[PDB]
Amino acid sequence: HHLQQANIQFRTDIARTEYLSNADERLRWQASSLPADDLCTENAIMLKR
Amino acid sequence: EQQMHLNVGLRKIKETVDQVEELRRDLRIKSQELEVKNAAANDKLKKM
Amino acid sequence: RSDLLKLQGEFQLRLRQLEKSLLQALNEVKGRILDDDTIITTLENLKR
Amino acid sequence: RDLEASIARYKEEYAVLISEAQAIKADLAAVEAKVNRSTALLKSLSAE
Amino acid sequence: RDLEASIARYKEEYAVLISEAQAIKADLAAVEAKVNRSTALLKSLSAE
Repeated sequence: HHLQQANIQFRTDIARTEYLSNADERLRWQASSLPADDLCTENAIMLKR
Repeated sequence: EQQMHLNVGLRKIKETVDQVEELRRDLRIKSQELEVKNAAANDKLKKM
Repeated sequence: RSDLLKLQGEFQLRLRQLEKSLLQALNEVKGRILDDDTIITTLENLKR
Repeated sequence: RDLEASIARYKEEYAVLISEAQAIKADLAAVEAKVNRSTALLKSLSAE
Repeated sequence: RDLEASIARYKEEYAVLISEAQAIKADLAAVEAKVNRSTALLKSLSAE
Protein backbone atom coordinates (compact mmCIF):
# COMPACT_ATOMS: atom_id res chain seq x y z
CA HIS A 1 0.00 0.00 0.00
CA HIS A 2 2.77 2.45 0.90
CA LEU A 3 4.53 1.88 -2.43
CA GLN A 4 1.25 2.67 -4.21
CA GLN A 5 0.91 6.00 -2.39
CA ALA A 6 4.54 6.76 -3.30
CA ASN A 7 4.04 5.91 -7.01
CA ILE A 8 6.63 3.12 -6.74
CA GLN A 9 5.92 0.59 -9.48
CA PHE A 10 5.56 -3.07 -8.51
CA ARG A 11 3.66 -6.01 -9.96
CA THR A 12 0.75 -7.47 -7.98
CA ASP A 13 0.34 -10.76 -9.88
CA ILE A 14 3.42 -12.89 -9.13
CA ALA A 15 3.54 -14.47 -5.69
CA ARG A 16 6.50 -13.78 -3.43
CA THR A 17 7.52 -17.45 -3.42
CA GLU A 18 7.64 -17.55 -7.23
CA TYR A 19 9.64 -14.31 -7.48
CA LEU A 20 12.29 -15.37 -4.93
CA SER A 21 12.82 -18.99 -6.02
CA ASN A 22 12.85 -21.01 -9.23
CA ALA A 23 10.90 -24.17 -9.99
CA ASP A 24 14.13 -26.19 -10.04
CA GLU A 25 14.97 -25.20 -6.46
CA ARG A 26 11.42 -25.89 -5.27
CA LEU A 27 11.60 -29.36 -6.84
CA ARG A 28 14.75 -30.13 -4.84
CA TRP A 29 13.21 -28.65 -1.69
CA GLN A 30 10.36 -31.16 -1.97
CA ALA A 31 12.91 -33.98 -2.29
CA SER A 32 14.45 -32.68 0.96
CA SER A 33 11.07 -33.29 2.68
CA LEU A 34 10.06 -29.63 2.78
CA PRO A 35 6.26 -29.44 3.24
CA ALA A 36 4.30 -28.31 0.18
CA ASP A 37 3.19 -25.06 1.80
CA ASP A 38 3.64 -21.41 0.86
CA LEU A 39 4.89 -20.40 4.31
CA CYS A 40 7.28 -23.36 4.29
CA THR A 41 8.48 -22.28 0.84
CA GLU A 42 8.95 -18.74 2.18
CA ASN A 43 11.04 -20.19 5.02
CA ALA A 44 13.20 -22.12 2.55
CA ILE A 45 13.90 -18.90 0.64
CA MET A 46 14.93 -17.28 3.93
CA LEU A 47 17.17 -20.28 4.68
CA LYS A 48 18.91 -19.68 1.32
CA ARG A 49 19.10 -15.87 0.99
CA GLU B 1 20.64 -11.71 -19.67
CA GLN B 2 17.26 -13.16 -20.65
CA GLN B 3 16.58 -10.25 -23.01
CA MET B 4 19.97 -10.89 -24.61
CA HIS B 5 19.09 -14.49 -25.48
CA LEU B 6 15.63 -13.55 -26.78
CA ASN B 7 17.07 -10.91 -29.11
CA VAL B 8 19.66 -13.37 -30.43
CA GLY B 9 17.07 -16.13 -30.72
CA LEU B 10 14.65 -13.86 -32.57
CA ARG B 11 17.31 -12.60 -34.98
CA LYS B 12 18.42 -16.14 -35.89
CA ILE B 13 14.83 -17.05 -36.76
CA LYS B 14 14.42 -13.88 -38.84
CA GLU B 15 17.68 -14.62 -40.66
CA THR B 16 16.47 -18.19 -41.26
CA VAL B 17 13.30 -16.89 -42.95
CA ASP B 18 15.55 -14.83 -45.22
CA GLN B 19 17.80 -17.81 -45.99
CA VAL B 20 14.97 -20.00 -47.30
CA GLU B 21 13.67 -17.11 -49.43
CA GLU B 22 16.97 -16.90 -51.32
CA LEU B 23 17.31 -20.69 -51.23
CA ARG B 24 13.92 -20.96 -52.94
CA ARG B 25 15.26 -18.36 -55.37
CA ASP B 26 18.36 -20.52 -55.71
CA LEU B 27 16.08 -23.55 -56.15
CA ARG B 28 14.36 -21.78 -59.05
CA ILE B 29 17.76 -20.78 -60.46
CA LYS B 30 19.02 -24.37 -60.28
CA SER B 31 15.85 -25.49 -62.06
CA GLN B 32 16.60 -23.00 -64.85
CA GLU B 33 20.14 -24.39 -65.09
CA LEU B 34 18.74 -27.91 -65.49
CA GLU B 35 16.41 -26.75 -68.27
CA VAL B 36 19.28 -25.06 -70.13
CA LYS B 37 21.71 -27.96 -69.68
CA ASN B 38 19.13 -30.61 -70.62
CA ALA B 39 18.03 -28.69 -73.72
CA ALA B 40 21.62 -28.09 -74.81
CA ALA B 41 22.55 -31.78 -74.29
CA ASN B 42 19.52 -33.15 -76.23
CA ASP B 43 20.26 -30.97 -79.32
CA LYS B 44 23.89 -32.23 -79.17
CA LEU B 45 22.70 -35.90 -79.09
CA LYS B 46 20.50 -34.98 -82.12
CA LYS B 47 23.57 -33.57 -84.01
CA MET B 48 25.12 -36.86 -83.14
CA ARG C 1 -2.27 -38.98 -6.88
CA SER C 2 1.30 -39.50 -5.63
CA ASP C 3 2.49 -41.00 -8.93
CA LEU C 4 0.96 -38.16 -10.96
CA LEU C 5 2.60 -35.48 -8.82
CA LYS C 6 5.94 -37.21 -9.35
CA LEU C 7 5.22 -37.55 -13.08
CA GLN C 8 4.05 -33.94 -13.41
CA GLY C 9 7.09 -32.73 -11.48
CA GLU C 10 9.41 -34.53 -13.89
CA PHE C 11 7.36 -33.41 -16.90
CA GLN C 12 7.51 -29.73 -15.95
CA LEU C 13 11.22 -30.16 -15.23
CA ARG C 14 11.83 -31.60 -18.70
CA LEU C 15 9.95 -28.78 -20.45
CA ARG C 16 12.12 -26.21 -18.66
CA GLN C 17 15.27 -27.95 -19.89
CA LEU C 18 13.75 -28.22 -23.37
CA GLU C 19 13.07 -24.48 -23.63
CA LYS C 20 16.48 -23.70 -22.12
CA SER C 21 18.36 -26.08 -24.43
CA LEU C 22 16.46 -24.88 -27.51
CA LEU C 23 17.29 -21.28 -26.59
CA GLN C 24 20.95 -22.24 -26.07
CA ALA C 25 21.11 -23.86 -29.51
CA LEU C 26 20.07 -20.62 -31.22
CA ASN C 27 22.37 -18.61 -28.92
CA GLU C 28 25.50 -20.69 -29.58
CA VAL C 29 25.27 -21.30 -33.34
CA LYS C 30 27.48 -19.25 -35.67
CA GLY C 31 26.62 -18.05 -39.15
CA ARG C 32 23.27 -19.45 -40.24
CA ILE C 33 21.20 -22.31 -38.84
CA LEU C 34 20.70 -23.91 -42.27
CA ASP C 35 24.46 -24.15 -42.84
CA ASP C 36 24.91 -26.75 -40.08
CA ASP C 37 22.44 -29.63 -40.43
CA THR C 38 23.33 -30.76 -36.90
CA ILE C 39 21.68 -27.66 -35.41
CA ILE C 40 18.56 -28.33 -37.49
CA THR C 41 18.38 -31.93 -36.26
CA THR C 42 18.85 -30.86 -32.63
CA LEU C 43 16.04 -28.29 -32.86
CA GLU C 44 13.69 -30.89 -34.35
CA ASN C 45 14.55 -33.41 -31.62
CA LEU C 46 14.07 -30.81 -28.88
CA LYS C 47 10.80 -29.72 -30.50
CA ARG C 48 9.72 -33.35 -30.95
CA ARG D 1 36.22 -41.37 -90.56
CA ASP D 2 35.95 -37.55 -90.33
CA LEU D 3 32.30 -37.97 -89.18
CA GLU D 4 33.26 -40.83 -86.77
CA ALA D 5 35.93 -38.43 -85.44
CA SER D 6 33.33 -35.55 -85.17
CA ILE D 7 30.77 -37.85 -83.52
CA ALA D 8 33.25 -39.49 -81.09
CA ARG D 9 34.35 -36.20 -79.44
CA TYR D 10 30.83 -34.63 -79.50
CA LYS D 11 29.21 -37.72 -77.86
CA GLU D 12 31.95 -37.97 -75.19
CA GLU D 13 31.26 -34.26 -74.46
CA TYR D 14 27.44 -34.81 -74.28
CA ALA D 15 27.92 -37.77 -71.91
CA VAL D 16 30.09 -35.52 -69.69
CA LEU D 17 27.19 -33.01 -70.00
CA ILE D 18 24.22 -35.23 -69.25
CA SER D 19 26.19 -36.56 -66.27
CA GLU D 20 26.78 -32.95 -65.21
CA ALA D 21 23.04 -32.28 -65.55
CA GLN D 22 22.29 -35.39 -63.49
CA ALA D 23 24.73 -34.21 -60.81
CA ILE D 24 22.91 -30.87 -60.67
CA LYS D 25 19.62 -32.78 -60.32
CA ALA D 26 21.00 -34.31 -57.12
CA ASP D 27 21.99 -30.80 -56.00
CA LEU D 28 18.46 -29.55 -56.68
CA ALA D 29 17.06 -32.53 -54.76
CA ALA D 30 19.31 -31.63 -51.83
CA VAL D 31 18.20 -27.99 -52.09
CA GLU D 32 14.47 -28.73 -52.27
CA ALA D 33 14.66 -31.15 -49.33
CA LYS D 34 16.51 -28.49 -47.34
CA VAL D 35 13.78 -25.97 -48.19
CA ASN D 36 11.01 -28.26 -46.95
CA ARG D 37 12.85 -29.26 -43.77
CA SER D 38 13.77 -25.67 -42.91
CA THR D 39 10.23 -24.50 -43.68
CA ALA D 40 8.87 -27.22 -41.38
CA LEU D 41 11.42 -26.14 -38.77
CA LEU D 42 10.24 -22.54 -39.17
CA LYS D 43 6.62 -23.64 -38.82
CA SER D 44 7.60 -25.72 -35.78
CA LEU D 45 9.44 -22.66 -34.41
CA SER D 46 6.48 -20.34 -35.06
CA ALA D 47 5.19 -20.74 -31.50
CA GLU D 48 8.62 -20.17 -29.95
CA ARG E 1 5.79 -43.87 -82.51
CA ASP E 2 6.48 -47.34 -81.04
CA LEU E 3 10.20 -46.86 -81.89
CA GLU E 4 10.16 -43.24 -80.55
CA ALA E 5 8.61 -44.73 -77.39
CA SER E 6 11.30 -47.53 -77.28
CA ILE E 7 14.11 -45.04 -77.93
CA ALA E 8 12.84 -42.39 -75.44
CA ARG E 9 12.91 -44.73 -72.39
CA TYR E 10 16.15 -46.52 -73.44
CA LYS E 11 18.05 -43.21 -73.98
CA GLU E 12 16.79 -41.75 -70.66
CA GLU E 13 18.07 -44.97 -69.01
CA TYR E 14 21.49 -44.74 -70.78
CA ALA E 15 21.86 -41.09 -69.72
CA VAL E 16 21.13 -42.15 -66.11
CA LEU E 17 23.80 -44.85 -66.75
CA ILE E 18 26.57 -42.79 -68.28
CA SER E 19 26.04 -40.29 -65.46
CA GLU E 20 26.32 -43.19 -63.01
CA ALA E 21 29.55 -44.27 -64.71
CA GLN E 22 30.86 -40.70 -64.52
CA ALA E 23 30.00 -40.58 -60.81
CA ILE E 24 31.99 -43.79 -60.27
CA LYS E 25 34.89 -42.19 -62.17
CA ALA E 26 34.96 -39.48 -59.51
CA ASP E 27 34.90 -42.21 -56.86
CA LEU E 28 37.85 -43.94 -58.54
CA ALA E 29 39.68 -40.61 -58.70
CA ALA E 30 39.08 -40.15 -54.97
CA VAL E 31 40.28 -43.72 -54.34
CA GLU E 32 43.46 -43.44 -56.43
CA ALA E 33 44.38 -40.10 -54.85
CA LYS E 34 43.87 -41.67 -51.42
CA VAL E 35 46.15 -44.56 -52.41
CA ASN E 36 48.96 -42.23 -53.48
CA ARG E 37 48.66 -39.97 -50.44
CA SER E 38 48.55 -42.88 -48.00
CA THR E 39 51.46 -44.58 -49.78
CA ALA E 40 53.46 -41.34 -49.53
CA LEU E 41 52.46 -41.15 -45.86
CA LEU E 42 53.66 -44.73 -45.39
CA LYS E 43 56.94 -43.91 -47.13
CA SER E 44 57.24 -40.78 -44.98
CA LEU E 45 56.49 -42.94 -41.92
CA SER E 46 59.04 -45.59 -42.91
CA ALA E 47 61.75 -44.03 -40.75
CA GLU E 48 59.45 -43.67 -37.74
